[PDB]
Amino acid sequence: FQLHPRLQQDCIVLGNLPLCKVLLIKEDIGPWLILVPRIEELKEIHHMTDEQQIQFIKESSAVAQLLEDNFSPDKINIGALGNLVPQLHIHHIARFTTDVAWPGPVWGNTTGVIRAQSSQTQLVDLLRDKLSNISGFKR
Amino acid sequence: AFQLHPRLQQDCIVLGNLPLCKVLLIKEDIGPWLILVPRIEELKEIHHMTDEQQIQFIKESSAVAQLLEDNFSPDKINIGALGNLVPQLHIHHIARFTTDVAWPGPVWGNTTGVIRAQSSQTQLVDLLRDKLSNISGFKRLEH
Ligand code: NA
Ligand code: NA
Ligand code: NA
Ligand code: NA
Ligand code: NA
Ligand code: NA
Ligand code: NA
Ligand code: NA
Ligand code: NA
Ligand code: NA
Ligand code: NA
Ligand code: NA
Ligand code: NA
Ligand code: NA
Ligand code: NA
Ligand code: NA
Ligand code: NA
Ligand code: NA
Ligand code: NA
Repeated sequence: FQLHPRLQQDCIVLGNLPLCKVLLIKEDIGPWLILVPRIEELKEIHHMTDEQQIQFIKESSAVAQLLEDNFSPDKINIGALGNLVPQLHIHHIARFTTDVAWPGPVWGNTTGVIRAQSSQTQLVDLLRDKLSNISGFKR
Repeated sequence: AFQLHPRLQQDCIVLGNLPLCKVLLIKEDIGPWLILVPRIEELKEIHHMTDEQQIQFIKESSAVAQLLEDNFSPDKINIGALGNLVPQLHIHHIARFTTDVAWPGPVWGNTTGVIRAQSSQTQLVDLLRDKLSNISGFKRLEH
């Protein structure tokens, strides 16, 4: 397995859960996290075996609860699109009635602004700490 | 107990019930765009369901996604649980094509709003109910 170049360029790799690599989108919105099952040439969720899907949803829900516990979002959005980047990746985004894309989807509706260095470092450290409380996480 | 949210009822045609999720067809002329709605109250997010319910959900989601792949051969399938305006947990399953009006961006908020042709709607609904019936536990609803 190898993380797709586009996901690597757009994110900070927070660490690895048993199945999915966990990424943080660098854009100043969210937090916007992405789970990437470490399985080669994967296009659709249903292409994973039923058992891989089970581990995926467990990790997905653990990360979603993490977003709920730390950022008290008005709503959480989860999505698997992959129209351009072929490598299966699932977005997990904290949404607010005040964000630039509300109430529509974040995809294709952001300002493109990047999170400040000090802010990025602080968020990454907190996220890694909270992810470490999830079984199997490795930074 | 559980009751389909009025907005989803208005925007869709109920195809039937899988053991956990009600299966709906968005009336808009794009997709096919289906929506799965776990028939359990108090749900706004997937992680709100119990572990057992989540497992049943992902199995139903994949069975429906496989149905979309096998019957419409889309260029890509998109799945999403958004619900910024409709609190009731519902998961979008959409067949995407390089030629659809929203490609390569998301469908949400990027359609023309036009509803599928009447004759086309009846044909698609009937086809979907028949194909969904091949999935374990699916019970068609024609009301
Ligand atoms: Na946000
Ligand atoms: Na982010
Ligand atoms: Na498993
Ligand atoms: Na989840
Ligand atoms: Na995706
Ligand atoms: Na993807
Ligand atoms: Na993947
Ligand atoms: Na979104
Ligand atoms: Na489409
Ligand atoms: Na549709
Ligand atoms: Na969730
Ligand atoms: Na699926
Ligand atoms: Na939704
Ligand atoms: Na929605
Ligand atoms: Na929802
Ligand atoms: Na629901
Ligand atoms: Na094309
Ligand atoms: Na979409
Ligand atoms: Na349209």
